[PDB]
Amino acid sequence: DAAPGASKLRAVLEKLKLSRDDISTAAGMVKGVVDHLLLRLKCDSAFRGVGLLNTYEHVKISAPNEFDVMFKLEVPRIQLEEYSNTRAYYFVKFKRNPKENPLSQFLEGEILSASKMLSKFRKIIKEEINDIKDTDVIMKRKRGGSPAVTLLISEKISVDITLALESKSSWPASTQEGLRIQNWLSAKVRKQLRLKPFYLVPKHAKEGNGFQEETWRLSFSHIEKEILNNHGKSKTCCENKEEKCCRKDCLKLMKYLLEQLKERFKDKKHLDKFSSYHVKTAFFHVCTQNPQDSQWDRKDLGLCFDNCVTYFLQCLRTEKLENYFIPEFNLFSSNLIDKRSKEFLTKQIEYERNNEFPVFD
Amino acid sequence: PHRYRPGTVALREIRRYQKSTELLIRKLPFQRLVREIAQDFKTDLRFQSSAVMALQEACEAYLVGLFEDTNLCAIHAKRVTIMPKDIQLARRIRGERA
Amino acid sequence: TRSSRAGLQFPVGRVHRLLRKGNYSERVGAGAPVYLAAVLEYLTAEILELAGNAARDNKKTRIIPRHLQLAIRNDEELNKLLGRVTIAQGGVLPNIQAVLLP
Amino acid sequence: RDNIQGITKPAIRRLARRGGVKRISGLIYEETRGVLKVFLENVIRDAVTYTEHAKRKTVTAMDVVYALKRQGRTLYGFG
Amino acid sequence: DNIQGITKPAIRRLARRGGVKRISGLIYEETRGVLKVFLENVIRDAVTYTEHAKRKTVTAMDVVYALKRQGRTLYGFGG
Amino acid sequence: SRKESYSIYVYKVLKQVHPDTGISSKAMGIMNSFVNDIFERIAGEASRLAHYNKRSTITSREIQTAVRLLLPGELAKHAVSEGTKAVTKYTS
Repeated sequence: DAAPGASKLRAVLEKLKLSRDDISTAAGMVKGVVDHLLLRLKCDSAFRGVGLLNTYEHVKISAPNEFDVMFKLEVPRIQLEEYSNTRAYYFVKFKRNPKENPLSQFLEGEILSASKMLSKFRKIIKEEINDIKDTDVIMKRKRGGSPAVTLLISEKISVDITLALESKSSWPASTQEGLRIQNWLSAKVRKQLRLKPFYLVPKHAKEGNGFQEETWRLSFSHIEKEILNNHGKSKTCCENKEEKCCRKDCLKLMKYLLEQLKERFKDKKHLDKFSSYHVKTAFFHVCTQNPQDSQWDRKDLGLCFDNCVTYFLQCLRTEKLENYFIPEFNLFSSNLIDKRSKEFLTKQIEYERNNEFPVFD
Repeated sequence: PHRYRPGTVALREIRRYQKSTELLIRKLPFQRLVREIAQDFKTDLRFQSSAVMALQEACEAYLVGLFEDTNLCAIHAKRVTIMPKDIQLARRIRGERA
Repeated sequence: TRSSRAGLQFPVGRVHRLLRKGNYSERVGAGAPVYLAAVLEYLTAEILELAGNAARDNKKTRIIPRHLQLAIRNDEELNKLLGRVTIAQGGVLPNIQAVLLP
Repeated sequence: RDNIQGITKPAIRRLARRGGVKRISGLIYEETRGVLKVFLENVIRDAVTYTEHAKRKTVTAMDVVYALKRQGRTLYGFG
Repeated sequence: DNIQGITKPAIRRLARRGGVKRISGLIYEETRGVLKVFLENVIRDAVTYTEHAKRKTVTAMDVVYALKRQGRTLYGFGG
Repeated sequence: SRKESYSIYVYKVLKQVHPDTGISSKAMGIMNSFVNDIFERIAGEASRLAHYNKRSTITSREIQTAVRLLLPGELAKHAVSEGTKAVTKYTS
């Protein structure tokens, strides 16, 4: 066997810089649209606590012209009801609130209605983006059983806005044994990231017959961004010129490779299954498998990229990708992802692996 | 001379002492006062030190609540400066002077 | 135990002993210390919940009486409950009047 | 005598700044000193009553706590 | 309604018993609000006493115990 | 001798709510005196209430009405709901 060439992987990184050269106009367009929309949310009295969580989140690094802009909303303390032992889908019940914040006034019964929230959220967006002058922002289809709220800013700038609840409470009990950055960063950094707030995004339970259920799954984007800014066991990783690692490098390599496979083999009905969040969680488990900055060195660029490919293929074959935050939650379940889809992705990544990756040029 | 305006250092002291929680009254003169009044009542009473600490907690929290009500009285009278008539008003409403 | 039998955390047996010792009445019903330990458990849970949330808001992982003071005095209904009560080592709320500001 | 004078002017000023007070009159200090003396006279009267009831010679924290209990000014942290 | 049944000159008679020489025109609505809050509290606790006795007739003594636990003790009706 | 405190029970409720959060000894004294205060208030008002109906047996209904009288509104409603749930679980 042989590792992929580190010069070739740095050439792919240079091609990734060439992919992300187009920030400076799309960032201005989305900043103008976010500015106008945030200065029209303040006109509404029933949503006076909404906000922009500050995470520019390139989930799609192979094409940075599409944005997924997340909004935060400061909520009261929430009693959480787990749905159907699914270990990730929870019900939002505002436990007790004497101030009577208007989200509770919008609520139905005791469970916060996610469909009602996303419906009136779409209603306010459709109503307010019409008012935008000299910036053609139109309401794209909400289909696909996802957060959606697709907004196109006038030339291929597809912004998928998803408002997210942010509870500053304590973490749920299923998130206890997770965040295994103890031997990777420290137990103290683990406990300090545990002190940071968690997030709530909707998805109805898509298990066969479950339709428009009011479930709420946890998001972990900000902790993952903060550990991407501090990723070495040594705290000056990719900061001084003796500790240039390949964690950011191999992670961008894996995510670009997955998104180029999803762009090429994009025939309908198979793509919806895979995301680079899965690759990022598998990469965090590779960081658990490879904890040392000596085991992420620049001479180990091809070796760590190979280890990431083989561990993602391990998660595809053994059908087990635990969340790095929830140990009791496999992201590669057989009902969210089809088994022929798992075989196809395993076959394509093995196909690209065993022929020295001819996609890299 | 880098002299502030007469309200700015007052505002940072308000931020500091609402941020702080420690005892503002010095412990030993408070202990002398407590021992003085108790010696006036019953001679040669030894004191638990935690009892003196509890007395100081009660006195400081009582005076802080009194100063909140005094500040509300002084702001209420279209003023900004407290006066002892504000304190007499606040205790008369609480029912200590009447 | 009766705490395990009621699924509660507070010791129902100790509450039953204290109701017998405290001379509140001669006879003490069986569901009374169960109900009382439940009410104590709910109050302690909500107050420690607010205190730990304030401690996370001040990034402290150890609960000190400052956070208890802030938690009780920031809930207006708990403030209505404990308006007379002084917490020791508590301080007060951060509360600046709007006429003072420039 | 003069131990009541131990309550200093900047201590009362620190209490006022914790109380949110912007400006302080010059006569505030003796008024506050007298009010604190009255409050202490009440609490120490109750505490001496509890102590002489206990047939003891040492004032303890629990006696002060029950004194503040019957005052209504309920304190935690010492029982 | 009955909050208007608390009339302007009845509030003025109550203030003249209290000794108020001059009354603004906005005092009355605020007095209606304060009176409504106070009766909400007292009738809340009194009806709670009445429900405890498994009865539907609010006695005087239940109102006395409600006012007692609020701290506004009234003599001369039961206890 | 022995002391009668609620310290380990407060700690168990803490691990139920905030599982990896510390609490000082002074804050534990606060909560011990608080639990003694709330127990004293509720047991006293149940004693007064049973005396009002001349009943020599404090029941769970007595404690329920004592919570409804003493504790303010929505928190009392939640607490009565929790206590009723726990008593019904104890009966089974």
